[PDB]
Amino acid sequence: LLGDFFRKSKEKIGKEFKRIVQRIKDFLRNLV
Amino acid sequence: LLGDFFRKSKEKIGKEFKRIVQRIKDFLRNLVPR
Repeated sequence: LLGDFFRKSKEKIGKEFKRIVQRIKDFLRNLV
Repeated sequence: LLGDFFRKSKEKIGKEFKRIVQRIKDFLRNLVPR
């Protein structure tokens, strides 16, 4: 399972960078 | 809570980079013939 550890740590970091992008788009739409 | 959202998201990303460094140090020690 060492190769299974390196694959699942990367998927986790990519999923949090995507939650930051959607919050910025909601603030700027709420002002109109 | 907008300023509380940005502070807690940075803390979470730094904790995962530190788990990767400790797993690499444990592989290299276990090879010693002794």
